[PDB]
Amino acid sequence: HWKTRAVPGAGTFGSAVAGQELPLCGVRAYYPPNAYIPAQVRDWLEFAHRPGLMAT
Amino acid sequence: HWKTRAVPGAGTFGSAVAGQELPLCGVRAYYPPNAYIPAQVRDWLEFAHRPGLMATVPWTMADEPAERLGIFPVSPSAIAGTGAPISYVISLFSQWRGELAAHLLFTGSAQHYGRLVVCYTPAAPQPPSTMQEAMRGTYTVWDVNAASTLEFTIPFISNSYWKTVDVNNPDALLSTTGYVSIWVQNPLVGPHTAPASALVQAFISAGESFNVRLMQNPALTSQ
Amino acid sequence: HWKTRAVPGAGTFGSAVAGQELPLCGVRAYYPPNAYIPAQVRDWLEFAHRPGLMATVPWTMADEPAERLGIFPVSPSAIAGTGAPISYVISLFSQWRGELAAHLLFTGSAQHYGRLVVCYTPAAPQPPSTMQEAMRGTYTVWDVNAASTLEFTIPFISNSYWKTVDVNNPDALLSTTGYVSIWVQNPLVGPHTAPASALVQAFISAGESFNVRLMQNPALTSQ
Amino acid sequence: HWKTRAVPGAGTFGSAVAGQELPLCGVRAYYPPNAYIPAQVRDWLEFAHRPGLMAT
Amino acid sequence: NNVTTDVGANGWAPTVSTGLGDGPVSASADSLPGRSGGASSEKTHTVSGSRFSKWWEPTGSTAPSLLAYPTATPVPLPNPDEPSQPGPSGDRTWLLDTVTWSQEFTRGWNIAGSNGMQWTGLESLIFPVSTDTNWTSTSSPTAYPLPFSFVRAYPDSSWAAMYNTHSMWNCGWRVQVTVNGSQFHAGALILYMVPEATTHAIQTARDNAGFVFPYVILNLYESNTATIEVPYISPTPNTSSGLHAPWTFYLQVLSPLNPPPSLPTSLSCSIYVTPVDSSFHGLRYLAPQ
Amino acid sequence: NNVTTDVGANGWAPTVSTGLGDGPVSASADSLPGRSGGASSEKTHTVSGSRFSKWWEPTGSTAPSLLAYPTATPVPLPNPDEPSQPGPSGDRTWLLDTVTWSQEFTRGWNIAGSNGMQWTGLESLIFPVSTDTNWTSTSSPTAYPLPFSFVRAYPDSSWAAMYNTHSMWNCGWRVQVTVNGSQFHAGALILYMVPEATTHAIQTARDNAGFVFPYVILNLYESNTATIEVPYISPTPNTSSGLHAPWTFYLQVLSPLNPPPSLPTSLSCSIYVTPVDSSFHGLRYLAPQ
Amino acid sequence: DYTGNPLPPDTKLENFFSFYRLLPMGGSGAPSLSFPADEGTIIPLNPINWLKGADVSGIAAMLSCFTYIAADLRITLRFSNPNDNPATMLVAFAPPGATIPLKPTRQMLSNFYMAEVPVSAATSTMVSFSIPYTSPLSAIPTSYFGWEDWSGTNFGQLSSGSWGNLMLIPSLSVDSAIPFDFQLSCWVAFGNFKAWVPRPPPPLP
Amino acid sequence: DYTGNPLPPDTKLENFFSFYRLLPMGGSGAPSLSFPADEGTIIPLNPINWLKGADVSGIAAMLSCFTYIAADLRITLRFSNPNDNPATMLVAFAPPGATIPLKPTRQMLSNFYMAEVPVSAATSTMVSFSIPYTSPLSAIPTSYFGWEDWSGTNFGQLSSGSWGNLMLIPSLSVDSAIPFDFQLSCWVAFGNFKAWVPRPPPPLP
Repeated sequence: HWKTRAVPGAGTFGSAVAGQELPLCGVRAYYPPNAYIPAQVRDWLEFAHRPGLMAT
Repeated sequence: HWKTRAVPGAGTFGSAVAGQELPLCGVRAYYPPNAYIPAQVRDWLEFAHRPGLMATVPWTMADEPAERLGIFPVSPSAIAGTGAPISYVISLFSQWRGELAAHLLFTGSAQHYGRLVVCYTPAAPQPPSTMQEAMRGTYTVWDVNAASTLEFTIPFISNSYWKTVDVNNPDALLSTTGYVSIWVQNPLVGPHTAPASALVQAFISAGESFNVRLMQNPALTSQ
Repeated sequence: HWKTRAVPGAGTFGSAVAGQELPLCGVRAYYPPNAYIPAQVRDWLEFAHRPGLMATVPWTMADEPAERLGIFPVSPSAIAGTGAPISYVISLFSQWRGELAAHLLFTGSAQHYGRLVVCYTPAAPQPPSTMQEAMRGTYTVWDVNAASTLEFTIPFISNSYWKTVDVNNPDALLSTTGYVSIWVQNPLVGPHTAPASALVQAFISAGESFNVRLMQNPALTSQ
Repeated sequence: HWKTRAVPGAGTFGSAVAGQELPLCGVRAYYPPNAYIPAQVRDWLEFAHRPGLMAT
Repeated sequence: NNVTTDVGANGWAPTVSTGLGDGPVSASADSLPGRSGGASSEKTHTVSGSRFSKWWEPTGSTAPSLLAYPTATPVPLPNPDEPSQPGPSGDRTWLLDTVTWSQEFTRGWNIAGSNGMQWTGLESLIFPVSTDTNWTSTSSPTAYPLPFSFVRAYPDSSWAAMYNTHSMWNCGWRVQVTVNGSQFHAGALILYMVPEATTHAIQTARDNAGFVFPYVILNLYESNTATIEVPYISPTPNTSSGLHAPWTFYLQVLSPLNPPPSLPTSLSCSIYVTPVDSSFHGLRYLAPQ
Repeated sequence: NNVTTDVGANGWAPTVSTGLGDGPVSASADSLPGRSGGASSEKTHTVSGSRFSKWWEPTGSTAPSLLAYPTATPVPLPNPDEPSQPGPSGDRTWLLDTVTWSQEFTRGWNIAGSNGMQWTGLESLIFPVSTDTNWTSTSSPTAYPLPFSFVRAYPDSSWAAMYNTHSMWNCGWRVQVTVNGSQFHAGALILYMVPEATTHAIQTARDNAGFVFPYVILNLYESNTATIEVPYISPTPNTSSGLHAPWTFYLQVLSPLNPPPSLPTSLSCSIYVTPVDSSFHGLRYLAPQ
Repeated sequence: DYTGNPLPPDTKLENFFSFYRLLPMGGSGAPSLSFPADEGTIIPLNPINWLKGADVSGIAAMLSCFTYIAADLRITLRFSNPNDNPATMLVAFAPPGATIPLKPTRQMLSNFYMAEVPVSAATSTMVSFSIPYTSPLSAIPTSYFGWEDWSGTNFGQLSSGSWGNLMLIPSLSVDSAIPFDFQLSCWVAFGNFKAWVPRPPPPLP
Repeated sequence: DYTGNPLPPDTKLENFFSFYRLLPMGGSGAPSLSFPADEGTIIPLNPINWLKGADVSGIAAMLSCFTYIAADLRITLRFSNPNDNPATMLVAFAPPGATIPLKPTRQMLSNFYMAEVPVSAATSTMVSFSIPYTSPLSAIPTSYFGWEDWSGTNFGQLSSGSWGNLMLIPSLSVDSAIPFDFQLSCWVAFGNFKAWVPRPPPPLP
């Protein structure tokens, strides 16, 4: 067996921490084709590039 | 699954232990450019290399030969409480070694003449009482009218490799290296209507072999 | 994350278990040079190789032939309580083996003459009662007027590979190897006005094949 | 530090499970020579091959 | 060893930051394009060498006279505008102030004249700093905050002209003081350049450890003048005008003036100031200090 | 195997000391430059072969007669000063003391004369050791502490001259004793050299296990003299003068003197002392022991 | 070669400041801070706020030897729980320059990078955090001669010149009749510690 | 070749002293030491202090067979808690030669290399520590014939000749009406054990 020791902060949930999730679905899922949908956004700055009225 | 077993000391916080922190910030940060800022320090010994006044020793024309003007032991009772930058670095740590650079700046007049002998005597049960007894150690007879400052090296004539910085036991074998003292060799002389006194500013800083290790609680609880 | 499961014995402290310690000192230490110190010991058997007095056996001119001067069993009841350095190393451990080197130093006069037969008999239910019965084992007739000390080897004529160091059961098959005894072969003689007695100092130390293993609580609770 | 999670059955003792023991003897032992002892058995079927009376 | 902690070391790609184990997170150097500024003396500012698709698009003193710190390396600036430089009309040695040095002054006595300001760190500075109550006090002034004291001394200089017209500036500073005493005079002054002068920093500059700061000593035994120069410092590459004093000058007494008998009990001092390599960014309307 | 513990083994770089797992920390050998000293006999001291940037800069006895331990290797010294050596005037065989050995003395009886000191470990030593109350006692003296007894016996020797003038010293020691008995005499003495003599150490030297310490036996059966020599020992490379006794000599009785009838009931003994390869560091004023 | 004698560490600011030291709590430089279980507390990660505040040996006193500093903050919090029931602490990281909410709620703190620490009953629980250098300034100043805002209301402060603010909210599953207060203790360490423009050490006795 | 029979270990001082043994507590060589929960205690890591102190089998008795020793200390502490509430122990390492504070406080002990051990209720908790050879001497002497200081006040002692001192401070989240005392038990082991100048073994019955 390995020997171990817990550092301070055991059982703590972090929004920025990865690898906390356990599988709640057993089988490998396959999403239906979605390449027909246009206007795919990937960045918040693209919203900022769109025009927006500020003062009349 | 792996099998495991906890060793004694679970959930213990250590100042010297690494890998305890968990990320409290998700994104990768980028610090703004800081290469325009000069005077970047990286070591505590650089503070010790900077000059630091320790004693303002006066010197008058009335002072006769073999007159003591100052004396201090080279122990954590003195070297750690001078007020110089080096004294602060010494008090942070528990052990020190290497040479100490003393600088006696003569702030008198350009018309004054005389000599002050600076003596360094290694460790002994009793400090030197007279000038000639102090001149039996490593000394330098300094003529004040030459260059402004005297470059007196305090050699590390020590019993062990390291000296302890313990203010409670300064006179220990593994703590003090000896005494450094200033005596009047030739009386201060100068023309009439010249100042009858002349101050000598004593600076102390770290030599090129000066080191310190084993950090301790600063401030100290002293006395 | 890894999956884990604790085996029986969590949080248990073991003297023989490694990797339990956590760092209570942050910085890397450098020990001062220590190559100037001589007599560096690395093994417990080196203590056993040093001489150690076990019995001060007297010998007078009045002692007749076939007179017993001393006898001791080669068992943890005796070999572990002689006061010699080897006896301390034996008591630390539970098993021993190999040869034992005995040294009988004749501290008499240079005018004395005579013989003392040193006998080693292997294990038996009863010790030897007479000189001739003891001389049926491994013996050496030692003439005292030659070299000062006699080099008597106690051979490891043993039943098993190791002998147990148990003071509660010294006469066991797996504990004792036998008896070693000193008898007067030829009576002590010398000129008139010479000393009527002569002391023989019996030393004991480890042979070149002597070993010990399996550490036990020292001191012992004996008796 | 590693992240971990205990599966059901923590602290359970198994006769068929390996790697449960911790060292209760520090030094490396050396057993005395035993090649002089004959009739070394290694299998339970060797007992079964020996004769055995069943009915008179 | 490599102490028992973990300074970095760092990681990447999934080494020191994965879903199985973690060490302490570290920030990387931001590689930016822009005009090279920040570090004075070595300005030489020039051009440098969107990256995402859209959804709608297809020993010491008074030995020599050198800079207290060595000049650092330039950095790319965040602003794109080209700076305005006063040149020789601005970067020059100005007579900052003339002050008296009497023998009554003791160890650690800060000396300043009419153009100086009383600043021990405890004074309540009424905004803006140009308010007269800041410069006129019941006691004698002590410091020379740069550029506040320099701009007040010469409000019509080309340096102050751009200073009141640009939001940010960048330059080094050189201070020199001339004190003429005869060969029969004795005493020593210290020329301190204190960065970000505050209550604790100014009082430690009076004390024994003050020689950690940039310093030169004006010892009457050998010298009649002493010069000291410092490069630019700040938390930002360019300092905000009228709202930040990176450097402050302090002329304090180490050894009290010891004049010969039957002579005056005070000597006159002349303090000079020199801005080194000046650039000004962000031109707009006139807003004085 | 490799026992079940972990002696070291050690680690580095991030092997046995990382942010994922730890073993026991170990100290490394300090590689120092300096003058080669510490180990006596092999002195031959000579020169050896800042490293950070600043912010402001750009069987046994009485068989033969050999050393009780073999001489060890030299080490670099922390102090830079060149040592002062007494030479043949210092390193020589001195008559330490003359003492009587009577038959009344039993097993483990420590013998010492006028120059010796009563030291069983229980005596309250008044500082400094040169105080007369330490050497004069109600009972007979027992030990010869080195160099305390040697310096007291000859206070005017060149060895003692430097000893009272230097803060630290370094040398080995050789002790010899001559006891002449006729062929009709019997008895045995043991010449012990006890390191760091304290209450428990001195009493165990009287007992059976004392032969772990350096020893030679002076058996009247064959010998009239016995010599023993020991190299230098200490927790530091150089021993502090007047405040530390590394070695102490003990001449005790193994077999009580057994003289022939009608002859004297005691024999005279002459104890000699020899400092081997002496060096003295740190010259200053005269401070005796 | 070197030889070497590789000058021992402990002299290097990268190594010296990697170790943890007790952070003085804002106000008087107290070793602990007491906050009620009803609202919680907000502890700023600002050097200037830590060196109110000329101490003696306090880590603040060591940081006051440098004008500007830039490092990756390591912080360990300790929540002392007085009552007999277990609790849970919600620690969220407000970046330097972010708007700090007036009433810290569970929903709003969840949008920041937060952590949910289980606190044990009748004892203190410890947890360690790592925050990189997120300040918009090039280097965080320990001392500042000027005003934070153009109006000149706050003198000698830079709220953005910090590692940010840590917002705390206690949570209880059981209902207690008497409102109790938590005790907070902080330790701080620094990774990749860089310092500029040295300052004189603080005085002592 | 060897053959070999590779002489069993247990004879080697590097192996023999790697195992843990119960350290005698300073004073009478007691197996345990009792200290109040109000101030704590300071346990010196000094051989001479351990061998006050001629014992029988005590690890001290084994160390008294050598004049000088040099090794990396391994120490395991046990804190026996009598009362019904959990606690936390603050163990800090004072290096050999360091000034030991008169009143041990949480703030001052945090500047040394410290550890914060959670202690369970109504039972003892164990924790193991590793300290390298930090003594300024070349080798730590078990016996010493001389004076520690030039004044000659302390005979037969060298405070620096040790692995240092361990400073303990108990901490409680709950308030107890009756002041109670902790019981302390120590185990010690040695890494890279080196010994010089052998000494005779201690006597027995």
